[PDB]
Amino acid sequence: LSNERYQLLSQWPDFTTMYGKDFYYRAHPEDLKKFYDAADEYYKLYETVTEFDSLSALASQVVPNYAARRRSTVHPAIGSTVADGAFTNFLLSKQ
Amino acid sequence: KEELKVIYGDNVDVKHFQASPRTPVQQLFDSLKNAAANKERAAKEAAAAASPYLAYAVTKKQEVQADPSNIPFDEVLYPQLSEELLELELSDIREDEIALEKA
Amino acid sequence: KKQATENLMKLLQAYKDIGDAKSEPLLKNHNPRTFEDRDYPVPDFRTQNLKAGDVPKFFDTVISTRASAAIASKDKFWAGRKTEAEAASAKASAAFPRVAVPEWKKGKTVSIENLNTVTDKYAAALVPKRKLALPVLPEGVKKAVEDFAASVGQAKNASEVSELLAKSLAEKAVVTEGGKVVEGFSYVSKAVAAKVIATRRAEVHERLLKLWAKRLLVSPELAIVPLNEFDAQLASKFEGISPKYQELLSAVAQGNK
Repeated sequence: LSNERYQLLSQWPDFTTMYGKDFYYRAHPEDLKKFYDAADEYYKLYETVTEFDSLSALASQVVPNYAARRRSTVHPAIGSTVADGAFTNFLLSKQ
Repeated sequence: KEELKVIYGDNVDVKHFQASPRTPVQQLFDSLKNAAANKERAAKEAAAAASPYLAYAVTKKQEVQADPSNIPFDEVLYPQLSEELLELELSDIREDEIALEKA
Repeated sequence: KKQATENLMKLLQAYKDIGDAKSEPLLKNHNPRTFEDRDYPVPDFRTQNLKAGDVPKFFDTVISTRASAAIASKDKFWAGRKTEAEAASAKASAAFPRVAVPEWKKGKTVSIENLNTVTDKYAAALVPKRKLALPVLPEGVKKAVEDFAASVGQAKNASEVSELLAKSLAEKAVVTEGGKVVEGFSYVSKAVAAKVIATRRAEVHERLLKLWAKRLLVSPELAIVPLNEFDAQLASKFEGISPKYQELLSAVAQGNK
């Protein structure tokens, strides 16, 4: 999934091709401040999407709730469809 | 002073380089005054880099930052901007001279 | 966020387009001196009924109101320019190069032969789009001219002829745009511009010294009211001038006896 987000941080336009002072002084000051904030924002997004040493401790947050759902008192593989089909068998049998 | 202490040490006497800034040939001649220590320090950094990616990044950034032609001169890049930067002080000097000619 | 940054780049390209349609100076529209009305009616302080210390505050409100009007006219110009460029950024191209990131596939890896290509694309944007071809002296020419001086026998001024070659190559340094040399390019340096500023400041300062020299050769009593304390003495009538320096300027003017 981080590859899927990286692939759309890969199609970001090069703002570094508009840093020169001929683009500085032609532009409205608030638009240039917004442009430099947008460049700082891209550096934030790219610095955090390439923190791949965080994915292990992110995966350790999905493990305990899933692993507690598989400590079921009925069966590890039980679900709603099989339990509803077995209630269909149980209820439509002779009590 | 921050961009001048890289060359001339920390106690740099900023008034000489504010009264008369460095001509391009003096910027070149004090880049080359410190080129050997830059080369040896960059080789020592690319040896002790954490990975060969960082080692190649160190040597590439240094071999771009060691060629003295790559010093960005704002007068060569933007000549008609540096002319307006000159007229930005010559205009208020002219305003002072206009007041003194009125007096 | 990608669409907003692309709209900002289209807006900056439209700013540069409709600023170079008018071919205007770069700093002119950011300088609020150019948006200042120098044909202002300039309110005369003798009608405004001021007491002794009330005239510099009048001068400050006149100066601050004219500066506020100049800044507000600058802001009105930039709002008009923003409207003119936001209305023409929608009709544009938006064909920009993308940020050089290393090409990483879905389940595969990334190789160092591509990460190095990405840093080459980074450091190729560190070199400026127009640069002084400042020649560093190659070693093969330096040793050649040092030994050519050594065969003449002047090998103890080989250092001076080497720095003379490097200085003569550096003083006639030509510029290159993309490696191709620019034909007919003249640039005014920063040391040249600062020398021009220093001579202009020195001649205007000697004009000021000449002004006060004439004024203190005719009436030398003027050196007893300090320059910061002068505007605090005025009023709108002449009799409203503060009597702090009236008696002293009267009695000093009569000479040393």
